[PDB]
Amino acid sequence: EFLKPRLVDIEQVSSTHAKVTLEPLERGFGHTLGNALRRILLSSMPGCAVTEVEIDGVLHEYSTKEGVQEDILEILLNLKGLAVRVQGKDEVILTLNKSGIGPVTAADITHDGDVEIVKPQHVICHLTDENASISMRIKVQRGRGYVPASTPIGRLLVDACYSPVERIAYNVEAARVEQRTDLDKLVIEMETNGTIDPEEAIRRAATILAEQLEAFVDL
Amino acid sequence: SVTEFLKPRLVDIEQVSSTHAKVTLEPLERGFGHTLGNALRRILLSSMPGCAVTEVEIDGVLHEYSTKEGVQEDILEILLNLKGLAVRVQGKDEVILTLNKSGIGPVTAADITHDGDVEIVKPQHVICHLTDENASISMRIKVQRGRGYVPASTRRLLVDACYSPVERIAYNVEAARVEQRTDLDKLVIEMETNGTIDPEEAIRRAATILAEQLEAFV
Amino acid sequence: GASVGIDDMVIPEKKHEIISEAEAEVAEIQEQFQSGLVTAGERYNKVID
Amino acid sequence: KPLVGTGMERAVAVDSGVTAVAKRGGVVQYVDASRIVIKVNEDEMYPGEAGIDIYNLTKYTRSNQNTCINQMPCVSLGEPVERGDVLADGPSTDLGELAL
Amino acid sequence: EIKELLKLGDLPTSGQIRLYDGRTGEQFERPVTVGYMYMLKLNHLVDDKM
Amino acid sequence: ILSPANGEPIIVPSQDVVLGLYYMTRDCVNAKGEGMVLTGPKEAERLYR
Repeated sequence: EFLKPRLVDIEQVSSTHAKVTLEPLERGFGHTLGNALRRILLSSMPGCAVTEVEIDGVLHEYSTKEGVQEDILEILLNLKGLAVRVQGKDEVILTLNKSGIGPVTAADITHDGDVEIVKPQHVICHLTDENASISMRIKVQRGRGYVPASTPIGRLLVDACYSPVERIAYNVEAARVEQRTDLDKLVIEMETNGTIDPEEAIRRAATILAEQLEAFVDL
Repeated sequence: SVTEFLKPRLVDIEQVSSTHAKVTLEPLERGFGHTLGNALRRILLSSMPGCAVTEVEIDGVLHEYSTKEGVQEDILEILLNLKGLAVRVQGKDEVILTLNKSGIGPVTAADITHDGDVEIVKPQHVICHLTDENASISMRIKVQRGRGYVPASTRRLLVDACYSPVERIAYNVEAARVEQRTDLDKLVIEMETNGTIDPEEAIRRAATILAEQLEAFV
Repeated sequence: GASVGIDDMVIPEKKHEIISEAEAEVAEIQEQFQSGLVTAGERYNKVID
Repeated sequence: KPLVGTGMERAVAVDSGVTAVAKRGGVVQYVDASRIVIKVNEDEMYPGEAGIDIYNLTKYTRSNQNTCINQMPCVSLGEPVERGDVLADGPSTDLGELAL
Repeated sequence: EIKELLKLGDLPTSGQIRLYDGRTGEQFERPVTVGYMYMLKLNHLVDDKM
Repeated sequence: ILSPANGEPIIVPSQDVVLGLYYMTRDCVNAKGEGMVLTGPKEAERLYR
């Protein structure tokens, strides 16, 4: 005599924030289900992040470049927060060629159709000289979790973060006009970087929870 | 790698008694010992189908706070002894049982008549004590099939119902070590029941109860 | 969830009037010392008490 | 930067020799991570052999306590600056304050 | 003045808000003091002392 | 576990343990679930959790 929850509302107010609503939920199941979904969402979710940056002329990260206002370390910290989404590939190499006075954004990347930049307003660096030019090779691979670089000369390694979500907040409230009174409603408000679908994240979290609970089912 | 997680391969059970068990799973991912320990703890403590005594009817007792002749203790101790009486009831919704005894001696659970398809898991469990030879006790208990715990203040002597077949559950997360990875967990489940079902069967029932709620997604 | 705050350390409502009576007693002792009835050491001891 | 400060952080950041304080005011001509070129206005220019100011920033090097001291620029192209304003933020310095 | 600055925003005047547990998920029984403190890292690291 | 100087124990609990055991073993005149008969400590732990 248990009612299974369904996806009755997937609200998308912005590209980063979204709302997921689970209407049929009994008393007591909503809190533990929201807590388990929040733990799986904040624990392990697959994503794509920058791992290796190779710039022509730059030898190590503790140096500068003639014409760039920022240092190499500031360029790597700006490239660490680059939100990117790969459709069906594991590893891809991005190319960024820019010359002249002007800010260098994510829209100046000569990329193919399999990869997509979700935020072209991300400023990488600034060029202050007309004779200055940059040509970097951004290596992006798919992972899970937080893998630092501590685990060629011009090759620079950065700490990759495969965490597409940033903040998960759920809320349990009383149900609707449905005649059974003790039903509860779970509303999950997630904050991502725009590279993950919310419904696909909920399906993956429930699949991870079911594949972890299968050992308790078998016993 | 990107979608593969570690499964618990070292499962050992330590049977302390017939109702006390100690289940240990090893290994698990970093943080998976609490999202699986707390989720099974909230289900087994609040959502478990079972049967318990709900109402009792005694002709000599008309109030909740009164005294009775021929008995050793008061009525609240009789209600507390009736709270701990675990009864196994078949597919019927509810039945009415009566208890009659005349004479001295402890009134155990075996003195209740077998009218119906119900079972008593502990016939040696006592209910009340009689001291006078010319005294008698006549109660009409009423069991019902419910789920979880409902107090008497939420709802004729009011008796608290314990539909959950468990009595105490407390998980503990330890550290597990692999030759490659270190940040892992070790879930230790310690659970006791009242003698109605197997604790392993209770863990399996909680696992299938949590598994039925996710079939719309998986 | 025990925590310290600025509302946990309460101020007594009778502190200001006790400070007022103490300052009035110090002013009375100083006025008695200015007339020449008590010495400086007895004045200091009465102020301390 | 500290959200709860005092106001003496700018005195520590200016009076110490960790920042690049502009000697003469003017307009910033060339901004770079290693050098800052300042075009001095005609009000403070010398009457003979008028020129510009060049500030070579102290990059990653070793201090006495085996730590890294580094100066990062804080000005932009074509920004008017005055005499006494900072041009580069040294170690534990955020826009002319003390950021420990 | 800190009370007026807290009334300028959407924050309570007492400075104490209720928090939920991350491991279990239940609310704490008492509100805790949540805010921002300027922290510092001293030159006493553990890799230079082991 | 006993000091050889005077015989007093040295395994006395510190501030967090005595704070937790002081907060747990207290009472107020009106709370949720006051005035109900319990059959044991396991029912108390079940009602608390």
